[PDB]
Amino acid sequence: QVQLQESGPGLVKPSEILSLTCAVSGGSFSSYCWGWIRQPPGKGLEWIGSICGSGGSNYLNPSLKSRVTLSVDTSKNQFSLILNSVTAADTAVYYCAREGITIFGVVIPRVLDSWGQGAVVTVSS
Amino acid sequence: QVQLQESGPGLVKPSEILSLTCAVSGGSFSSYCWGWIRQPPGKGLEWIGSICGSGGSNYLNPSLKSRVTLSVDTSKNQFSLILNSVTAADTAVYYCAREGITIFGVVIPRVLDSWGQGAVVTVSS
Amino acid sequence: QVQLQESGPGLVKPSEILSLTCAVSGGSFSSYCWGWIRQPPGKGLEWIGSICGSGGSNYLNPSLKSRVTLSVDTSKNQFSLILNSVTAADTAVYYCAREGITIFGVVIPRVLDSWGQGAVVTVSS
Amino acid sequence: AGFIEGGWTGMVDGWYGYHHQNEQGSGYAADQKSTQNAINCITNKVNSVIEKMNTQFTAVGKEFNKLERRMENLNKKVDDGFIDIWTYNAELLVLLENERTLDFHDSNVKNLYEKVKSQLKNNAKEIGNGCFEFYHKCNDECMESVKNGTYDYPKYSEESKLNREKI
Amino acid sequence: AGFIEGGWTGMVDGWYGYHHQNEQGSGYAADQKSTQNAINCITNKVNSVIEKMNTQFTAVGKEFNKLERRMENLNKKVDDGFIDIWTYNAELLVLLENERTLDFHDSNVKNLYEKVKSQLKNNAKEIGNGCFEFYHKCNDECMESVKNGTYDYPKYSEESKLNREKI
Amino acid sequence: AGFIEGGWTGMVDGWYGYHHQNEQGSGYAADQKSTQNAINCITNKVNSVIEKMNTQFTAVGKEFNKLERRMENLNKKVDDGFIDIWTYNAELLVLLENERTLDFHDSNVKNLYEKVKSQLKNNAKEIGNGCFEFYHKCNDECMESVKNGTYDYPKYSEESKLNREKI
Amino acid sequence: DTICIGYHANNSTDTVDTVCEKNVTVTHSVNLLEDSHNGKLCLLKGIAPLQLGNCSVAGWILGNPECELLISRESWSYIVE
Amino acid sequence: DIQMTQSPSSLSASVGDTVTITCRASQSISSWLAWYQQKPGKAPNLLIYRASTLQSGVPSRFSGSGSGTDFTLTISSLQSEDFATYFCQQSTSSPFTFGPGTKLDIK
Amino acid sequence: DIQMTQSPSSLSASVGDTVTITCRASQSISSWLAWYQQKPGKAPNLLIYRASTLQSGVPSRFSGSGSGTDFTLTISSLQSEDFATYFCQQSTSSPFTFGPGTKLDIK
Amino acid sequence: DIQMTQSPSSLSASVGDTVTITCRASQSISSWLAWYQQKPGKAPNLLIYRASTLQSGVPSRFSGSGSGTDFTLTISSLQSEDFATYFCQQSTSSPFTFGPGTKLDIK
Amino acid sequence: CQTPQGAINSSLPFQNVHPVTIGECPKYVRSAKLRMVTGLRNIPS
Ligand SMILES: *[C@@H]1O[C@H](CO)[C@@H](O[C@@H]2O[C@H](CO)[C@@H](O)[C@H](O)[C@H]2NC(C)=O)[C@H](O)[C@H]1NC(C)=O
Ligand SMILES: *[C@@H]1O[C@H](CO)[C@@H](O)[C@H](O)[C@H]1NC(C)=O
Ligand SMILES: *[C@@H]1O[C@H](CO)[C@@H](O)[C@H](O)[C@H]1NC(C)=O
Ligand SMILES: *[C@@H]1O[C@H](CO)[C@@H](O)[C@H](O)[C@H]1NC(C)=O
Ligand SMILES: *[C@@H]1O[C@H](CO)[C@@H](O)[C@H](O)[C@H]1NC(C)=O
Ligand SMILES: *[C@@H]1O[C@H](CO)[C@@H](O)[C@H](O)[C@H]1NC(C)=O
Ligand SMILES: *[C@@H]1O[C@H](CO)[C@@H](O)[C@H](O)[C@H]1NC(C)=O
Ligand SMILES: *[C@@H]1O[C@H](CO)[C@@H](O)[C@H](O)[C@H]1NC(C)=O
Repeated sequence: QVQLQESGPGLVKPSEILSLTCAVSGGSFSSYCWGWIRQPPGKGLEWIGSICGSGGSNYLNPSLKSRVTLSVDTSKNQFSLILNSVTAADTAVYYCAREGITIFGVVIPRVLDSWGQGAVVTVSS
Repeated sequence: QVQLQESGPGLVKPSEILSLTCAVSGGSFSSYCWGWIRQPPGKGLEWIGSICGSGGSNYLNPSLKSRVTLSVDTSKNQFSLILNSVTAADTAVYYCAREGITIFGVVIPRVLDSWGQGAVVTVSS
Repeated sequence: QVQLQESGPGLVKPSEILSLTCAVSGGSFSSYCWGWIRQPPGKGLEWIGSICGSGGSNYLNPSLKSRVTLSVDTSKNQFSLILNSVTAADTAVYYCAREGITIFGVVIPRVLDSWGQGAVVTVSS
Repeated sequence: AGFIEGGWTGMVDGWYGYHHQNEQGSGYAADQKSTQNAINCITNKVNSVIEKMNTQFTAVGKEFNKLERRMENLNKKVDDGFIDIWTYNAELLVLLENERTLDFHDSNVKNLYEKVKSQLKNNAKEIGNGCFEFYHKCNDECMESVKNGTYDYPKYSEESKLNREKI
Repeated sequence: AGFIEGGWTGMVDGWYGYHHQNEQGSGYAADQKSTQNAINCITNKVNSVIEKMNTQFTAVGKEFNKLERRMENLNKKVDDGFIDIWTYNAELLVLLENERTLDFHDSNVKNLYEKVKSQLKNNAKEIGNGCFEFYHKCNDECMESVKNGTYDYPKYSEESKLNREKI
Repeated sequence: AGFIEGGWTGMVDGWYGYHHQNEQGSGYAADQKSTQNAINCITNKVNSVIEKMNTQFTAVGKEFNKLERRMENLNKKVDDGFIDIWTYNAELLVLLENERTLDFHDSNVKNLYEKVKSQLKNNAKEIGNGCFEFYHKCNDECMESVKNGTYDYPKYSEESKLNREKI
Repeated sequence: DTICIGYHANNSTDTVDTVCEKNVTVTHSVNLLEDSHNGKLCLLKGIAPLQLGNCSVAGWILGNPECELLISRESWSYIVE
Repeated sequence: DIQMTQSPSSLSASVGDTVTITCRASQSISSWLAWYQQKPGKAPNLLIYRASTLQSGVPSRFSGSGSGTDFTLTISSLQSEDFATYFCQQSTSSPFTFGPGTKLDIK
Repeated sequence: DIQMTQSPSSLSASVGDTVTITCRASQSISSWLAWYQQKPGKAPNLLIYRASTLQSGVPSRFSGSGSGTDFTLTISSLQSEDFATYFCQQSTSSPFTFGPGTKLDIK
Repeated sequence: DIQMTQSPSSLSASVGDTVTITCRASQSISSWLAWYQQKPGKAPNLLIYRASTLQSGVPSRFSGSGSGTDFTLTISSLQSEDFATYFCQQSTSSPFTFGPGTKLDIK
Repeated sequence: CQTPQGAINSSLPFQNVHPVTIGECPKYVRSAKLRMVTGLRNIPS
């Protein structure tokens, strides 16, 4: 069983760097990609980016590509997301989760089976 | 089964436009090719050219390619031949005929079944 | 079964043409390659070069490529070795053998079955 | 039109053909060498599956009394196994053959593509859709020779070279 | 590395993928379209072999006494016949399919390689290890356009030509 | 002397080989690696067709009196079914395997041609008959390096360019 | 200087049947059909079979005086008749 | 960017009923979708992958079907735990656009 | 160009007698040939297409055989309505030349 | 190019014993190998070709097997004529070098 | 393998000498010719 835990500041003023850490218990950064999901209140789910293997694969959503940077940090068993120039439109509830469905030896892309509890991040002055 | 009727002047002096038509009843210009076969008296049948599909699909007899011209009109349901620089050697019985034989969904090339009743024209002064 | 007979000079001075002629009885130069094998006194075998067909396919050892030239003539029915700039290390028991073995219509490369009885030659003063 | 984008309804004459585009006329044409070989050949495959099949005078219907039940079960086992092997083998055979037939067709298309490209190595550019725009000017005779396969490179090489220089 | 050299283990996203090297960043990638199409196919192929097998309630073991020796011989012969035909056809079927599936994977790899070469044309030099090296400086947009198939040749033709003149 | 023209008869050393023409010498040669792969492959295929078959001690001939007509009919039916299935399976299998053998051999020829063409992309003029005529003059070590797979472009690039300029 | 690509051919006229073709002449082939027979009855699994000369199974097992000499055999793979 | 449309916006059903929920794709996706249900304030879980297969740990009342542009999910019998919002997702290309969601109410 | 020859030029036979008419082509036309009979003063009609198949609406007394360069058409039972000239045709190349023709007379 | 090694260098055995000789190769030679025995002062003869098959005219007591970098030759009953030296040869590429040789002797 | 007409070798998987076989025998077929190609197309130069 894989359990995802996420820690965050919970408040960040606009145009201030945003750092998020998600640590995994009971699993390793081997043969399983790791993705990031966010949702604003009262809206749908969005996909930010994905880090697979051990930093081997880095895929970012094209729209947010410029401001998003994703580090693997396998040694500490925690994958992190770094955000800059965050505005009031970027308030959401940040989810870290694992892509594990595998058929015929290959993993199914971005179809997430195990999810974290969720961390709330709001942007305000 | 389709009946083919051809109309020709039957007499022509040398060296002008020689035009003959052929009308089709009970059929259309859809997926069935059409051809003209001519037979000089005392000699064999001769293939002068063909028309297929609604339009285009033009390949002619290389010996007589320059002088001949073929065309169709779908509204009048007819197909006609245009011949110029006629000589006494061009005196023949003109047959307008259709090849409808198809195997595996493709028409058999230059193997014709339904023929016209005959159009004979004489070249004299 | 083919019979192989080889004729050699039996004695050779340093640095001149060394030529031996190997004759075969009961066989022809058709669909079978022919090669030369020499062994130094008390050392292992090695392959000098091979001819196949009738002068069509010529294979030489990379170390002895400039030194050995193989010539055939089916009418006299012998194959011969021509060696120039002979040295003291060339003292060997020359064997001529037939590439008689085949699988699925190909002649296996360099797998020999029937050899000659051997012709001794020494390089000395 | 490119073969990747769509098929051609116009070429009723043959499976494979070259659409011809020129100033004096625009239309369609058929490549007969390849099409005739394929049609005669596909016939052999269909004939092989239906001709090899041999049948003999057999009576599969058997009637057994209540005290011959052991024999009856044997007949049910025999004909059930026969029809099951015949179904599985035939269904797999038809499926495998269909995939190969479609592929054989794709291989023929690729072979004709490579043949016309080896005929027209650099006198015309490749748009990638399956058409060759001529740099030089070619009438019906030379383009028919391309269909004939008797097209000659050095005659139109200088015009193609000067058209490269212009562009 | 290269596909003739071996297979990468870093890419887990899909069976086939790209490795882009650039000044701003380098990483692995996957071509989802090709990998996804392949999975549905083999899923059908594996499913077809397993599903087509149909069964009806069947009793195989039959018992006969001494007075029915011919029958027990007949039952043994027919059961041996069914199991022999079943094992032979199946063993050949798995062997032929295994060869096809492995060949289909490589044929796909060869088809993919050419698509990149055609899009790039002469702008790059083929190292021959399965890697294309760009003469012109190419940013992340033109690598992802190579992935997209929307790479435009005349945009970078001048820089590539100047780099050909330098080299 | 090309593969599209026909097949050579002088060489018997391998199924696949090269013919070299030089001032120093002229003769045939054979690709041991390519042929060895193919011979092994064909051997494995034939062995699998014959070996996977395993026969058991069975008795075919049966005797029945006039009273047991149904048993005789059943034995005739099962024997006819077995021989019909075996004939159909064997004939379709051998036809398909012959076509695979010819296709695999043609594919080997095309692979060898594309390999030597990729090695000699522009150093040698391509006749189109299966012959690569070198622009640059080079001795036997050059051609065996082409056989070795270690041919290099920059060593003979300038002489080849000068020979293109001459022609 | 020319490099040529070619394939091996020989004098063999073996004919093979290929789906989509017929009577293809090839350089070598293997025969999976054994239409040849020794023409002599032989031991099966290394056991000499019982020989019945002008005799039946019934005459052999009932002890026909003409069939008496054939009973002395102890083991047999099959029976000829 | 592929377009995801989910219909209806909302629906009310009781215990033991049968409901069919549909997500629609503007671009044709063969047999590759994902269906998640999300409790209010909780993380979404995975129900159906490949639009025809059932995830382990998920009850057998959930069924997925469809091909091409139109796909459906059918509930055999509504249970109290299944009343939460459902989401449809496509997985063929980037950016992987996610569904708008549909809420089910107790009637 | 495909050269066409038919032999014999003229043949006469009685009714009810079998007869084989041979047409021959210099080049290889594979199995694609055709057969036309022509009543005097009337348009010809098709007998056999592909050298081995019978056209619908045509009696079964006509049978065609052969391959390669040589080809034969055989009549099982000759009747009065078969008294006509016969043509042989190549369909693999342009011009698709027809045959010279062979006459048939009461004997 | 493909270096050849043999092990054991020297072995002694009596009549009727079982002896395994393992020639080893630097790089994979697949299944291609030739085994030769050389009487002192006589012509060597072929024993095993392709590492698994017997050449005709050789007694069936000899057996060879193996694949990859390692191969073995197994003799069941070793008579007086089999006491000569043995050789291992590779046949995949030039130069076609031979093994150093393994000598057999009584006790 | 043994048939009333004569003995048949058991190396090859198929035979057509006789339908009635005794012992470990190849499967009987009605095919006149059963050959598999192990080479290429033979064409003269
Ligand atoms: C088994 O039957 C054969 C067939 O009749 C016998 O062969 C004949 O024997 C008689 C008596 O010596 C001869 O006159 C005939 O010429 C034989 N005919 C042939 C075709 O050989 C044979 O002798 C019988 N054997 C025994 C042991 O009864
Ligand atoms: C195919 O269908 C279209 C639309 O009904 C029609 O216009 C066309 O004529 C048809 N073609 C043939 C060959 O039936
Ligand atoms: C077309 O090719 C044939 C090949 O035999 C040749 O004889 C003929 O002259 C060519 N015709 C044209 C149009 O070039
Ligand atoms: C990728 O290709 C598609 C279709 O050709 C196009 O709509 C899209 O804009 C392309 N993406 C980029 C970044 O150019
Ligand atoms: C042939 O190639 C091998 C490996 O690439 C190399 O070691 C060898 O030196 C080459 N031979 C020549 C003559 O270049
Ligand atoms: C093949 O025939 C030619 C005809 O001259 C002959 O020289 C050659 O020896 C023959 N080869 C074989 C293997 O029979
Ligand atoms: C194949 O060749 C053989 C021998 O010449 C012949 O008997 C047989 O009829 C041929 N088969 C066909 C289909 O022509
Ligand atoms: C086949 O069996 C017969 C039995 O007499 C024997 O003579 C022959 O040598 C055998 N052939 C093979 C191929 O083993």
